[PDB]
Amino acid sequence: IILPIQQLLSAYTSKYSDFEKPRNILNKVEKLTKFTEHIPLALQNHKPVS
Amino acid sequence: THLSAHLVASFIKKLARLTLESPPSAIVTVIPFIYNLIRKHPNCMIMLHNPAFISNPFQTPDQVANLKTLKENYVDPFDVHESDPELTHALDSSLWELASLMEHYHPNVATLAKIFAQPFKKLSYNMEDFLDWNYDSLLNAESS
Amino acid sequence: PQAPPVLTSKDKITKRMIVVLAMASLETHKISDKYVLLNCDDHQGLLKKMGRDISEARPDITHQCLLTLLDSPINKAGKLQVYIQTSRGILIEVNPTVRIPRTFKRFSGLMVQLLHKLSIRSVNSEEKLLKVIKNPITDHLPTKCRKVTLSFDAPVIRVQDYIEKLDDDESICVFVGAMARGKDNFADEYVDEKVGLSNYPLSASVACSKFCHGAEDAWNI
Amino acid sequence: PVLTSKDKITKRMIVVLAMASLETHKIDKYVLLNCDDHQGLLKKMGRDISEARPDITHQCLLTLLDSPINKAGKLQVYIQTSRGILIEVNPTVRIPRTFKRFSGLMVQLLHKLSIRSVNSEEKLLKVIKNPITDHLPTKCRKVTLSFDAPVIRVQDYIEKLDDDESICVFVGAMARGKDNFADEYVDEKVGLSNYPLSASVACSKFCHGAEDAWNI
Repeated sequence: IILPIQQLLSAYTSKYSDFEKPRNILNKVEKLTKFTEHIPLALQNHKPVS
Repeated sequence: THLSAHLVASFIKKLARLTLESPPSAIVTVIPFIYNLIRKHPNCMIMLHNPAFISNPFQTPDQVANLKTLKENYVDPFDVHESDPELTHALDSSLWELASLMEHYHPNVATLAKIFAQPFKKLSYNMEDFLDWNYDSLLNAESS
Repeated sequence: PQAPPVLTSKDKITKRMIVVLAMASLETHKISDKYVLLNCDDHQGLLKKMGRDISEARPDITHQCLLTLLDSPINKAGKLQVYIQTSRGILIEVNPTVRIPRTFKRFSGLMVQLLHKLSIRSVNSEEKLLKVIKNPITDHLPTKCRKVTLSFDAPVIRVQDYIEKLDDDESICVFVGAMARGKDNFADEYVDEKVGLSNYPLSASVACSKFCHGAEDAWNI
Repeated sequence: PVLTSKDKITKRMIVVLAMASLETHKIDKYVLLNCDDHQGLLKKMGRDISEARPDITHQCLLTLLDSPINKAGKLQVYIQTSRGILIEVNPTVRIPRTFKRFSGLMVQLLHKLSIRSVNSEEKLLKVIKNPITDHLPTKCRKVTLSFDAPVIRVQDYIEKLDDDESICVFVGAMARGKDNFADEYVDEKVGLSNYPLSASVACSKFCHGAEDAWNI
């Protein structure tokens, strides 16, 4: 969900190329993407009974 | 019954993106369609759970190392700009956006997510009752 | 889901096993109206006059083995029946459908009712669990069975490897006698092997629980 | 030797029983809690009749007396009860294996709280109050037997445990009760299997797992 919005922030980086909050936001988004593994997560298990 | 799995996966990814960018009413209206698709298509549960990334206590270290190596090079192959549903690689990409919509302020969406996360008991979900839903309808249901 | 089926002599070719207990003090000693059991520390005149010994007679060994065996995870997976050879030669076959209380008063009352009855009944009135086959256990048991004595003097090995080496159609059987002073020869003639699990002497409850823990990790039971 | 609660350097396994019925009343000798000898005593004092499960402590003691780990003197048994007392026993403690003969031992423990042995050499049962974190080593982990946590293998969990890292497990000997009796004292929760498992059965299974992962 931060794929386009940070790109919009990158658009901000292409808008004036002088702001400091957009570079920090892009760095934070890059750090969050690098820390996340973006693998998978499932469940739905079962067993027997008494 | 002639629909393929690639088109179904692309439609599921498009619905996940639409629910990621909408109000709560649209997500509540689209949750029943996803539940009906999961009940009708058993391969869609492969998009919900990945057995190759699972870990067991009674397993060898080599299998865990292979799983870690496979998960370390995990990427998203789905293309959102691809207009063809068959050409979209949403079957190989997990439906991660469903997990982002689980933590919601509304309780009905949380109940729907909890029902979808558990096993399916009945095939008929009765989506006609939960079709007409808006902010005013949700407020009237919560206040009354 | 559903629980696994009845694990008894009827379940013979399927996945099943037998837990065999013997050389316990289990009879009917009526105090002179009803039927009572042979207790060492409770009755002093009666136990000494019977002819048994305080160190030798042990009626709670079966109760302890039942308390440590009926709650096993393999027993809830439907893989074990219970066979009991009493001191009077009585052979008892128990399915895992119920679980006897660990209270030796209540367990002893149920055992005395069985001793005066040879007949137990279910609450649903459809499955009398306490079956009595033609004695001994091996006269009506499964058609593919494995018999071994788990002795503290036999070859001590891990319980996972030997159980994992066994086939799924055979029925591994273990004989346990919790004598305070005795030997691993109560069902020596019935056992087809002599294997060990522990390096220290243990009672029937401890050895049975060790065997249950080994069987639980054997085929993920 | 025998691992005790004073040596907090070498890892000593601690098994803490939780919610075991040890209640005393007055007749006029002091009488322990019985579930098949006194019936109107529970029904007139103000308590229930389902709180009399006193054989669980003796069953866990006998199940952990002749264990291979107790033969090595590694298992120390702590017991906490609703009365507010704690009992500590080394693995070398010897008691009569009959509950009627252990009734006298229970009366001695509930009337003296320091049972010097028949050999008059060492007090096997030691009475200690709260807390119980001072009986294990300073580097120790606490595991609670609860079905809430996922079922994990005993050998797999014991293999990642350090040699100096003591293990303090909590077994719920109550026939009915919650697993949060020492949740503030427990660190993590562990399981045995997805199927049923008792309390003394869990203790003997943990002893078997420690034997398999530690050559005992």
